[PDB]
Amino acid sequence: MDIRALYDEKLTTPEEAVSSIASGSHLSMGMFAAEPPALLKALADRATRGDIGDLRVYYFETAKIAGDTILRYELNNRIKPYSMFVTAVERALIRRGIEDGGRKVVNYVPSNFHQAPRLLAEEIGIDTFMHTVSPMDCHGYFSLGVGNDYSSRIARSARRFIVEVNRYMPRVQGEAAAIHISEVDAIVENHVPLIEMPVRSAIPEYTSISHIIADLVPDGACLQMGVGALPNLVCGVLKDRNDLGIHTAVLNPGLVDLIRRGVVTNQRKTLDRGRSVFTFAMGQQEMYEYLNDHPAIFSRPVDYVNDPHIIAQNDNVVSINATLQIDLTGACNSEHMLGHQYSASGGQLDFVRGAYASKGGRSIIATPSTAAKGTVSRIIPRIDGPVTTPRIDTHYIVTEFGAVNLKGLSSTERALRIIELAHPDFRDELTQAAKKMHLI
Repeated sequence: MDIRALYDEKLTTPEEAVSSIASGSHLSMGMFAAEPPALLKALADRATRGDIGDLRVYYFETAKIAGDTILRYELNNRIKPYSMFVTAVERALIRRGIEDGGRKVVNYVPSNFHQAPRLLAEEIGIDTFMHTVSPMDCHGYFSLGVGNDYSSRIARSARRFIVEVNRYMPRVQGEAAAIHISEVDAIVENHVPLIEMPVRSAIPEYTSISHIIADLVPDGACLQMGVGALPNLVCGVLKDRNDLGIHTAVLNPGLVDLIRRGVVTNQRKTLDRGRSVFTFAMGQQEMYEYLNDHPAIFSRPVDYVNDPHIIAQNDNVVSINATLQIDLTGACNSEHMLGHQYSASGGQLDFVRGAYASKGGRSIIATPSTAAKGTVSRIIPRIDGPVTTPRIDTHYIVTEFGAVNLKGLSSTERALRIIELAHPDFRDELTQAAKKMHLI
């Protein structure tokens, strides 16, 4: 209740804030832009000085912030990445480890993103949680801002919660998004712009793909857009729609643009009517600023947002996810690393399932048909190893050559229709392959 007093008792330096974290304990942090740079630098420094060891860090959605501090290769003997999702940061670490005498340096923790809250709080257990927050308001509350995800839960279930106040972090309304100072163990202040997702140049194939996808988006569709450039870039084509809704895991600039234009009203949703629901946000500064105190944008935790049963309660859900490869059985693969699968923990399958279960819903998985200047086919005979989207779950697939609904189709019907979405240069090859596999 004496908010000023509490703030001044809890306010400290980043070095002091991280100084009592035990060795051999479990730490977690916010996703992406919520990773707190001052705390993480101080924690890394602690490891550099030899003053902490066996620290397991459990996390999703890596940013350069962690990549350049606690996840630096030279510290991996002291701060151990227990990555629950593998990004370019971890790929670089993994590759460097193999080159360095066949060393394992990333400890992948297989999981479902939608189960991350209970997994982190219960099976794993988190001793310290750290997250960037918006400044304290006059009622004593901080906001998790661009985060909700697992963070709203672990901020409370962790034995210690340390915040990094940043005036660049928007004050976001949402379920369990606000945290009272009495629930915070320590505070540091570090006012710096949030890290930005790099803006990506649109490749030509996205034009056709965006137009095919647009025609599959019905009146009053309830949108989810997966991570990546393509789902972001498809929003531009929806500029002339009306009464769309949002219920998405990641909130991106494309979706916020539709909000700003008044295309998104959320008035046809069954749940959260009148507000755009998301579980974490990635974008650029103008998007981040726009979230501040927005009364029609409402974050919710991932065990709600990515629950296929919840997703399905809204009619006409459209889920738009990107993938890297599609094989002739209709299985899809979003994982960059060869002969490994770390991207099934990303939550896209929750929306593949939820969108199909939605009345009038559609799940779309889209990719350009080729890579490497047309020399490599993204439509392939057979994904090598575990897939991201099982062939039994795939609904629509899209390339720049059109769309196919796979549900109910035989192996033969799938193979023949999928081949016609491949680039012309590969169709004969794929057809021969289908026969060898005895799909046709």
